Amino acid sequence: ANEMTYEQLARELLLVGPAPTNEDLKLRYLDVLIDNGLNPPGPPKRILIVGAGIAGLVAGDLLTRAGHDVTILEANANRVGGRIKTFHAKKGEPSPFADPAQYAEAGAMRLPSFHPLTLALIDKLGLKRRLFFNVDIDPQTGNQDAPVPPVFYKSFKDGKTWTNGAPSPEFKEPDKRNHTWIRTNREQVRRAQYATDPSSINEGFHLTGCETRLTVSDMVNQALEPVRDYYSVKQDDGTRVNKPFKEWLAGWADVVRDFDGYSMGRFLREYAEFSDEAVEAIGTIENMTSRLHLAFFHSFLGRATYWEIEGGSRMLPETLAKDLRDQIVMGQRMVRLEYYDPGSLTGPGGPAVAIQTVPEGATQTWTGDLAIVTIPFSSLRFVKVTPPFSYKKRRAVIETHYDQATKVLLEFSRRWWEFTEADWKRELDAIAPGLYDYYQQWGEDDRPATNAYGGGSTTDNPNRFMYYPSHPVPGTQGGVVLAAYSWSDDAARWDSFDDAERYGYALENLQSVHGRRIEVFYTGAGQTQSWLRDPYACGEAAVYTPHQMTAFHLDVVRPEGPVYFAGEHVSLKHAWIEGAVETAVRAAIAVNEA
Amino acid sequence: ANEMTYEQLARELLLVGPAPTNEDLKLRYLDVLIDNGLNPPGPPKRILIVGAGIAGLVAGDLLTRAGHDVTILEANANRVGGRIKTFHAKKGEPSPFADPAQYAEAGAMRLPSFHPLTLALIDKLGLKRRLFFNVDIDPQTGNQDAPVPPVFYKSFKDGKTWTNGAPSPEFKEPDKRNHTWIRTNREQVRRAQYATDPSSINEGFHLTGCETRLTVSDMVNQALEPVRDYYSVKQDDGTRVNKPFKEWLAGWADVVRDFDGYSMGRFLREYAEFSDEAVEAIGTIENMTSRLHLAFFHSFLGRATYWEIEGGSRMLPETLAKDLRDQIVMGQRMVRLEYYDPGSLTGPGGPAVAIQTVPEGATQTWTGDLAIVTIPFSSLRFVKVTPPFSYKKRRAVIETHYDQATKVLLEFSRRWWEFTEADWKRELDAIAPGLYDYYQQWGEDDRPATNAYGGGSTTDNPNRFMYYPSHPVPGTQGGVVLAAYSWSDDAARWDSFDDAERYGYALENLQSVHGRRIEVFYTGAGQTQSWLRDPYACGEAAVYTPHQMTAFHLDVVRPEGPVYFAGEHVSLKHAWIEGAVETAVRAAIAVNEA
Amino acid sequence: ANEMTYEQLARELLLVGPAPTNEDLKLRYLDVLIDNGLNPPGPPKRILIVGAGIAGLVAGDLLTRAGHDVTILEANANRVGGRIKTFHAKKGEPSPFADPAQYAEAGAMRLPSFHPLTLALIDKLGLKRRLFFNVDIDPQTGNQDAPVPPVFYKSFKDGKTWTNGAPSPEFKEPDKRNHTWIRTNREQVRRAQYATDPSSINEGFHLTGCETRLTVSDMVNQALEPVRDYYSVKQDDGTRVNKPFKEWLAGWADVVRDFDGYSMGRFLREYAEFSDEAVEAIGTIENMTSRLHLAFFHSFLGRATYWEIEGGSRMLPETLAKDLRDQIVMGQRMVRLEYYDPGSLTGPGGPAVAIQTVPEGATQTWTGDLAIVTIPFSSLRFVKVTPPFSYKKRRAVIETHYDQATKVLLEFSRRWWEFTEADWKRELDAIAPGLYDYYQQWGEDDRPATNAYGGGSTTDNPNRFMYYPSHPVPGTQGGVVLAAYSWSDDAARWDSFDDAERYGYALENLQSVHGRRIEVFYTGAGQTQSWLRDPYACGEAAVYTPHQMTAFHLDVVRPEGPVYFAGEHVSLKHAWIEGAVETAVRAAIAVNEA
Ligand SMILES: Cc1cc2nc3c(=O)[nH]c(=O)nc-3n(C[C@H](O)[C@H](O)[C@H](O)COP(=O)(O)OP(=O)(O)OC[C@H]3O[C@@H](n4cnc5c(N)ncnc54)[C@H](O)[C@@H]3O)c2cc1C
Ligand SMILES: Cc1cc2nc3c(=O)[nH]c(=O)nc-3n(C[C@H](O)[C@H](O)[C@H](O)COP(=O)(O)OP(=O)(O)OC[C@H]3O[C@@H](n4cnc5c(N)ncnc54)[C@H](O)[C@@H]3O)c2cc1C
Ligand SMILES: Cc1cc2nc3c(=O)[nH]c(=O)nc-3n(C[C@H](O)[C@H](O)[C@H](O)COP(=O)(O)OP(=O)(O)OC[C@H]3O[C@@H](n4cnc5c(N)ncnc54)[C@H](O)[C@@H]3O)c2cc1C
Ligand SMILES: O=C(O)CCC(=O)C(=O)O
Ligand SMILES: O=C(O)CCC(=O)C(=O)O
Ligand SMILES: O=C(O)CCC(=O)C(=O)O
Ligand SMILES: [Zn+2]
Ligand SMILES: [Zn+2]
Ligand SMILES: [Zn+2]
Ligand SMILES: [Zn+2]
Ligand SMILES: [Zn+2]
Ligand SMILES: [Zn+2]
Repeated sequence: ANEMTYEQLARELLLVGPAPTNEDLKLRYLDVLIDNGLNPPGPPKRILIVGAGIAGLVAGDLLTRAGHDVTILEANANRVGGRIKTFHAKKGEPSPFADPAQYAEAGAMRLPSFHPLTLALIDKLGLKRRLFFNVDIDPQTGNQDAPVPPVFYKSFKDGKTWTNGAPSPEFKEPDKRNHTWIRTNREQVRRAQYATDPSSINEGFHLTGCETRLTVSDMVNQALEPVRDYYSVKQDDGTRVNKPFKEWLAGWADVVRDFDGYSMGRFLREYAEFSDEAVEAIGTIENMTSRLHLAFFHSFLGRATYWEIEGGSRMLPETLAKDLRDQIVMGQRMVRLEYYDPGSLTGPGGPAVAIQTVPEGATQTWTGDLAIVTIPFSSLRFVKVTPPFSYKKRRAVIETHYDQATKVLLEFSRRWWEFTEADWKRELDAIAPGLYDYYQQWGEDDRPATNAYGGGSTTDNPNRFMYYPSHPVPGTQGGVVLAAYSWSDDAARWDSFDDAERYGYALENLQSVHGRRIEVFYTGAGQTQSWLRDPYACGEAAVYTPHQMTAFHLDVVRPEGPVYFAGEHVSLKHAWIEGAVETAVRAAIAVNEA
Repeated sequence: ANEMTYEQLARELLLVGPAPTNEDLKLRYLDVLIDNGLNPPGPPKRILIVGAGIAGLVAGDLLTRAGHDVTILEANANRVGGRIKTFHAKKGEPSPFADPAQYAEAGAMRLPSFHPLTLALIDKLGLKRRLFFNVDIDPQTGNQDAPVPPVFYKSFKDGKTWTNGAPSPEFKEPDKRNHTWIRTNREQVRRAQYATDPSSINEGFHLTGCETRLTVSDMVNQALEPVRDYYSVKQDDGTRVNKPFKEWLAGWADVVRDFDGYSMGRFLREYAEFSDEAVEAIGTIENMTSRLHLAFFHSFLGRATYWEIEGGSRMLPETLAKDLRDQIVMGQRMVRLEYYDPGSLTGPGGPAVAIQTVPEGATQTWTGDLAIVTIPFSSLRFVKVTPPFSYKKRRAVIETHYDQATKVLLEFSRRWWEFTEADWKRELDAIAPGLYDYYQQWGEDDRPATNAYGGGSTTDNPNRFMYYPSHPVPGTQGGVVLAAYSWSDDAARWDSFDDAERYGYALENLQSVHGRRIEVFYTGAGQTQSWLRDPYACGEAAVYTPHQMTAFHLDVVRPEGPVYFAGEHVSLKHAWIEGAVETAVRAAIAVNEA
Repeated sequence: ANEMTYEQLARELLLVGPAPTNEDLKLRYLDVLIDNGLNPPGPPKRILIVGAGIAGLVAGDLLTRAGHDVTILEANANRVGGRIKTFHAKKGEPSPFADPAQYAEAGAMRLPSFHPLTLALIDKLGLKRRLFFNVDIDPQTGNQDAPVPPVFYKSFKDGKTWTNGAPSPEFKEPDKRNHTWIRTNREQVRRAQYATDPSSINEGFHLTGCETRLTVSDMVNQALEPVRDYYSVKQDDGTRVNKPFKEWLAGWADVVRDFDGYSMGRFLREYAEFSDEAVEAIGTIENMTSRLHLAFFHSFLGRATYWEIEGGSRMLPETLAKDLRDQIVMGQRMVRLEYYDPGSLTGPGGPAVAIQTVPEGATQTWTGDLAIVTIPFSSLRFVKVTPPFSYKKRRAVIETHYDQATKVLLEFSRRWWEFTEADWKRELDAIAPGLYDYYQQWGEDDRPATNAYGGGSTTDNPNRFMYYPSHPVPGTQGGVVLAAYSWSDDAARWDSFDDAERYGYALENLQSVHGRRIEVFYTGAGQTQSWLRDPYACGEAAVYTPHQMTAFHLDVVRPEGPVYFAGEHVSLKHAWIEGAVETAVRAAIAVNEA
């Protein structure tokens, strides 16, 4: 009965269908979203969708295009897209950065190539995608002028493959350079230096013995290898292939069983037997610190390739919205939801769903035959739901935590991160004679040139993670850095500062890593995003605690009479867009054939 | 080496001194704070204190009264006391509630009688204390007119006792009635009904088998009994006495060893082998839900007696502040801290400590010989500290989480919670003839009279916990309810609403439990406290995750050259005032005899 | 010595012969019963057979046809066939149901297609067989007009197969619909509804956690899968094939060893670790309740195909009896049995067997050379046996329990179970205008149309199991329902009621499931069978308790000097006819070649 549950969860995880068939639901979603859409088996239905983030838009588009009467209620008054949010200049208000060409991501910023549906959907919309440099690169290497590789998916069904165009064999990502920084414990090296000799940064973390000699990267990878062995095999090639479907699924089932009880921290301590100092170091270097006490699965799931969308992530939501001007109602917030499930405004023969919204944050009533709720559970918590959902669904709405996240963006007049030392001499002397020599004397609070292209630097200071844009905005001399990106307590302290203080601290921190002298190129333009203070999100992502997945995720996905659910949290890919998209499709399929 | 650490932690927990002596540090603190103060072994020193919450005030008072030159830097511009915060009318601004006599607690509200130092300190200041009714009472029982019992502490040193006055044998707390509500899963009973037959509320939680038959109270107690047996023994009397010092300390040491690896949730699931449904129920009814994933110790530690201070909790901080008008600098926020530890503004023979503050949130520099930092670690995180603290102290500042907490207070023109049904007829008909009959017809959204005195009601809805004042404010007809008190995700959603929406939702929720008809007595006055948005707190309390205590708490308490630390987080009584007070004294003792 | 016993028991279970050969005794029985009969190796013998149920008739026919002098003594005065009993109209007495064409089964009603010998024997007698709908079907699907599939058996001997005619490839059973009812805990759904969402009925059973999400069907199947794996393998096809003979037999041997110690209840609780609530639910839904405390094997053994015999089950016994008019003595009950086993009326050179009967329930003496006793052990218990049987045989007669079973049959003037709602309007308005509208208002004791064809409904009320006839009797408008079929305590209470009260309660119960309005079509004709009060049965079946099989079943089958044994109980297929038939043949083979 437990084994039965683990099997069911693994199917959820791996997108596998019921037993007499074992379908590749990745193929079904691709087909439907991309190739064919939906065909209604009978008359169009009235359908209501709450939330005009990516999940609500995707399902809205599919159900509209198949001929259904769709209404999309979005609490936000001026913005669709939810946790897809770009700071961009818009005609009629001042530009978010001094240079009005500049833009930057408030929310989602990178898309994995092991995430097909979202990449397929971007291509289908004829949006242009480029490589997101998660590690800093050599930009006089690779071939990015060649066409973007088509989406290429391989099924477990054997020989079944899905693509959306012809190969691009001459396309090639740039070499990773790893010239960016690790600054922990008042020590500082380049990622490449750490890789060749990790003791430098490890002694600062007070790792001793055989740990000192190992990178945090290798530690985490080795730790996970036995886990991986449950559903796959490292061949003599040194490569990894999934086992046969049965032993591959039972394996993932046995992963659920043996490891959902753990947090990442307890896994590293207890299973991989690492020192508290190693876990400390792993957390800081590998962005795990604040999620160590949360489910191992959250960290476990998520040289791979990442993608950004020319013009910012917003293009994906906004493009979809163009097809749905007629269906999208902005500035309406669901406060009540009533539905009729055989086994006041609803009933037999009357409408089966009734939603009531209020303006912004008047009292409209909306009715229909079926519903999709795509709003985060944080926000669902404060909606009055007339017949309660199932016990475990209600528990899921109560118990699912959302992590705080804040981003802090600083515009620079130049892309100082690229500069060689020589570049710094040129670029400072250009502002005033002697300015190089000045910053050279003055020095720092108790730095060599970064000379990096994309990627980011990692630190223990509150900024934590600093990302450089992967691609320059055509024709501009400057760029926007993600100066601070932090979670949990840090975020909350970032939030409670004044704009000036927050941008001051973010710059002091950037300066601690990069040099005082970066101050000269700051334009005084900064933007902040505080996902906790977002009324319609209250965080970045649904992050589960140990055993939560096991105890109620199968109830998260279930319909509730005529009410269906989609969104990032509905999937087992928490913190990603694919999950919201996979589940939008899934939802859309379901309400179509009801 | 592990056993050695567990022993040391248990001494920290139990306030036991080093081995060749094994002193009762509760006796030392009482003596010093209450009876004698401190005697400096040599010349007075310059001492700087950061934070004018309870810890900074207590140590400020002790060190000033012993003759030292103390300065207290408090970032807040108009308010001392920190997480001790009362909403009270103050001459010159409008009253926080329509009735200007009314007040209510934003922060700390109740003091345990198993917490001597703070109770002793309230008596020593000649502040008046009354019983805090954590469970609702029969108010025609007990004797509270008799003198307040003196603080009476018993040491483990054998026959050593501490009191601050003569006995009060005729003083007697009121009988617990338990007429207040449990409203979970759209079901509702009185605590007393649950106690006699818990199946009603338990089936709503889908507890089955032998759990259905048991109260959550009894489940938690039984669960903890074996743990308790490690350092104590349940005698045939049915009572519990601590074992002999050695087996009592080794026991607490073995508690640290065997259980710090757990969260409360994992303890209940894995150790006490409870169903996920029972843990669900336990969490909701026993206020554990949001802290299930945090350390078992946090929940484990904290028919016992509680105390409130006539005039509000603020009296304790504010009274202390009167003695320290000359030492307290308001509106100054530490941004930098520099110190000289043999083994710029500081050095040998120069001053040993230098702090720099900024106005509110100009750049003053403050120097001295020794320092106490009593600010929460959330706030310490963003202070520049010139020689870094020890590695594990820095890790503690980084890794110690603070929980979000929000309180929502609603003034009522009458104390409807007291009313019998008859009282409701009288009190509504008084507003307009027929008004009783009206609310009787109209009814509810799909309630009997509460008729309770003090205590609170517990629910699954976002309010979660609703507390009724224990004592009426003399001469007033109304009262302030704590309508909503919530943590984690709930708090963050509460926070992001508008005052009107927040007070609207809080009242709808109160009405779901108590009756629609309570609406009539609402005065439209409400106050909110959002401890996450407090720049100087960023939460209620330092709450540790599993193993954190084991890995770095011994480093939390250590001095850092001439820098000492006190405050709620410095102790192993997280979430209480005693801990901040015990550690203020401890700190004060230490800097005195340096 | 234990392993030796388990091996021997598995051979018994699987019909495998001794080691130097390992014959398929299914092939021997088919050959003998069906193709060839028996050839006596020497002169015909005098043979006496007790009991003219299926086992006594089968062996009587074989031994008569091979030329032996057979006498069959049947205690019953007017009826052969034993637990094969049909209520049918017979010229000269009133019809059992108002419509004299109607008939129904008192005893055995369905024959599995995994039971070859009995199906072969029905074909050989040129009796017509049709599908027994154990689950309700879609009757506008399948092909039953095609010839009945021939009996097709596959041996473990490899490539050895047995059939009794040419294939019928166009014959095809109807699709299962599952529109019949589950009514448990005052809740009611269609089997198909339970299958798609089992929580409805499961919450009524107070299953929680991961059980709530699973059907009782899937639970039982999964539970048994590891057991199955002992002697077979689930191939990647998702199908199941027996392992190689040696590992297949050792496997069944290891099944005997590891699981005969269990009851079904203790298996589900202890081995499959199910909640007492799940076992409750499993018992009620899957007809196991009253046999949970009996051997796991009983339940373990017994989408498969079932057969009924046109004209009722009686045809099989009665047809056989026609060939044996000369051998069958009716109305004689064995009271004494005397026999001469070298190592009064019997002795050396005298006759070797002597039986004494009494009329009905005069004192005839019957002699002969060999005997077969086919009477149930309940009845054998009260027979005086001159030289005692072996100790363990005597223990088997004492200790083998027979389960009480009662059937209650109610004739209806129409087959209301078939009806759509529309059909009900038509069929009630036909009795009197408004009658539909009447029952619609009046309603029920605190029901939708069944609209089902064959199968049955399952409930917790005393009826327990209600079966609808699979095929209409040609030319009739009505039908007989098996309204109540119950075991153990229920049966005994059914029994002690008056005909009118029993038929009243059975109808109230039917009405609780199906609708009050079914009352109109009741003809006031009902029949009861109480197998406990049957003097010649005293129950339905020999049902073993845990370990009984292990301790004495090898002694059950052994001859006792010239006395052989056959019948349902002699086999390891307790509760079936095949077992009585397999053992009749086995017996007949043995006495032939003595
Ligand atoms: C800082 C950050 C960075 C991220 N980076 C990445 C990344 O690099 N790669 C990646 O793959 N994913 C990333 N993600 C995750 C990704 O952005 C989300 O998982 C995804 O956008 C989920 O969309 P959704 O439709 O499920 O929900 P949302 O985007 O939350 O949409 C919900 C919508 O509901 C509306 N709404 C809420 N309540 C109501 C109400 N009561 N009535 C009406 N409307 C309401 C909201 O206004 C909103 O538009 C990131 C997320 C964050 C926060
Ligand atoms: C909602 C709530 C309810 C509670 N209820 C209870 C209860 O019922 N019983 C109980 O025993 N305990 C309770 N507590 C806990 C108790 O209130 C605290 O543990 C206690 O007040 C701790 O005081 P402290 O001196 O350690 O810190 P704080 O009270 O946090 O004082 C720190 C001070 O430092 C100042 N400061 C911060 N940063 C700077 C800076 N950079 N420069 C200068 N000054 C700075 C702040 O303004 C503040 O005045 C509760 C707490 C909360 C939040
Ligand atoms: C309610 C019910 C439903 C069943 N349904 C099915 C089914 O669907 N499918 C299936 O395969 N099996 C079914 N069975 C089982 C099947 O009916 C029996 O296992 C089978 O009929 C066994 O026959 P038998 O020859 O072993 O014994 P019996 O049928 O018991 O024959 C024994 C004979 O011995 C006679 N007798 C008894 N004592 C004496 C005496 N002292 N002297 C002389 N004669 C005596 C009796 O009168 C009787 O005729 C069912 C049984 C019952 C009770
Ligand atoms: O961009 C990042 O590094 C984090 C954003 C996120 O939530 C994710 O990548 O899954
Ligand atoms: O008043 C309460 O219930 C909670 C306040 C708190 O933090 C505590 O009691 O320790
Ligand atoms: O018909 C039934 O369901 C029960 C009869 C029986 O004893 C059997 O099927 O083995
Ligand atoms: Zn925009
Ligand atoms: Zn180019
Ligand atoms: Zn004040
Ligand atoms: Zn009085
Ligand atoms: Zn007959
Ligand atoms: Zn036909």
